[PDB]
Amino acid sequence: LATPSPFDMEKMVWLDVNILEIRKSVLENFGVDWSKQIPGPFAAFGKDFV
Amino acid sequence: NGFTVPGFITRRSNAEINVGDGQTMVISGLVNPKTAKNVSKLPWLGDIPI
Repeated sequence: LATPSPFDMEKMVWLDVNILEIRKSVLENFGVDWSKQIPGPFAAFGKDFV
Repeated sequence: NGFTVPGFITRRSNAEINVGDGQTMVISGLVNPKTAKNVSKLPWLGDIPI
């Protein structure tokens, strides 16, 4: 004839979370940048024999 | 097109708990510091004090 409880009291749990992040960066751009492709010499010949 | 669609700022908590009669329970908490520094400088003149 015994009856159950409506529910069972459960243990309660506390959760503590920590998330730490650090970022560092350095950027440098220095000097002199020249041209690496330049026109070269030219030659041409032309004649009319007749 | 002209149908503006909004975005939201939300704070939401969905918890399952059990407590006694009349007790106060915290179900969520947060502390959240954030910081960011960016510096541009000239090579040697930037480090002169003041």
